[PDB]
Amino acid sequence: WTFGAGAALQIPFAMQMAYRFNGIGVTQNVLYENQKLIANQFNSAIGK
Amino acid sequence: VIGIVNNTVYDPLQPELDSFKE
Ligand SMILES: *[C@@H]1O[C@H](CO[C@@H]2O[C@@H](C)[C@@H](O)[C@@H](O)[C@@H]2O)[C@@H](O[C@@H]2O[C@H](CO)[C@@H](O[C@@H]3O[C@H](CO[C@H]4O[C@H](CO)[C@@H](O)[C@H](O)[C@@H]4O)[C@@H](O)[C@H](O[C@H]4O[C@H](CO)[C@@H](O)[C@H](O)[C@@H]4O)[C@@H]3O)[C@H](O)[C@H]2NC(C)=O)[C@H](O)[C@H]1NC(C)=O
Ligand SMILES: *[C@@H]1O[C@H](CO)[C@@H](O[C@@H]2O[C@H](CO)[C@@H](O[C@@H]3O[C@H](CO[C@H]4O[C@H](CO)[C@@H](O)[C@H](O)[C@@H]4O)[C@@H](O)[C@H](O[C@H]4O[C@H](CO)[C@@H](O)[C@H](O)[C@@H]4O)[C@@H]3O)[C@H](O)[C@H]2NC(C)=O)[C@H](O)[C@H]1NC(C)=O
Ligand SMILES: *[C@@H]1O[C@H](CO)[C@@H](O[C@@H]2O[C@H](CO)[C@@H](O[C@@H]3O[C@H](CO)[C@@H](O)[C@H](O)[C@@H]3O)[C@H](O)[C@H]2NC(C)=O)[C@H](O)[C@H]1NC(C)=O
Repeated sequence: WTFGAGAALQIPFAMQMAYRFNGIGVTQNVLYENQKLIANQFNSAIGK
Repeated sequence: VIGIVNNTVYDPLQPELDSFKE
């Protein structure tokens, strides 16, 4: 979202997701513990 | 974790414990 609010900033994509889970009241540790699993669901979802 | 990196997390309680030990 930084590019929207000001100067575009570099950020690993996994880092973005961590914030987003934190945005919905989910501890970011969950993501990293399931990064691979989450990706496949996302990858499968876009195909469906 | 993927991409985790090595480092040491300092403990604020340790110095007090060490001084208390002394
Ligand atoms: C980040 O932290 C990790 C934990 O260790 C710390 O960091 C390292 C760099 C040292 O400074 C260490 O003193 C720190 O505590 C570290 O992972 C590995 O940490 C251990 C010691 O802590 C070192 O040996 C590794 O041991 C683990 C588990 O030991 C069992 O399994 C091995 C598997 O072979 C057996 O050899 C042991 O006898 C135990 O039964 C191993 O999983 C790990 O595998 C590597 O070595 C084996 C054997 O040579 C290879 O077959 C593998 O392919 C790996 O190369 C180690 O044996 C070691 O310093 C460190 N592993 C490596 C590869 O450096 C990690 O390295 C640190 N840096 C990161 C994650 O980037
Ligand atoms: C939270 O919710 C998600 C829902 O997606 C769960 O993840 C899915 O779990 C199901 C059931 O395991 C998966 O369906 C299986 O997919 C396998 C291929 O990918 C891996 O799937 C599981 C992870 O769930 C791994 O354990 C497995 O080893 C694979 O590496 C298929 O191979 C599976 O087939 C099964 O049956 C056949 C025939 O009996 C056997 O030959 C196989 O060996 C296997 O036993 C099955 O189709 C689904 O793929 C998962 N989603 C994704 C994207 O992979 C989470 O598990 C769930 N977590 C918790 C704690 O509830
Ligand atoms: C972030 O991007 C960099 C881009 O280089 C990634 O570094 C490279 O990752 C690949 C795949 O892991 C490495 O290939 C393999 O590396 C091992 C260990 O050195 C080696 O034994 C294999 O023969 C093979 O070359 C590659 O070396 C590595 N390149 C570097 C460090 O210069 C990095 O993995 C990415 N990290 C994440 C979290 O995405």
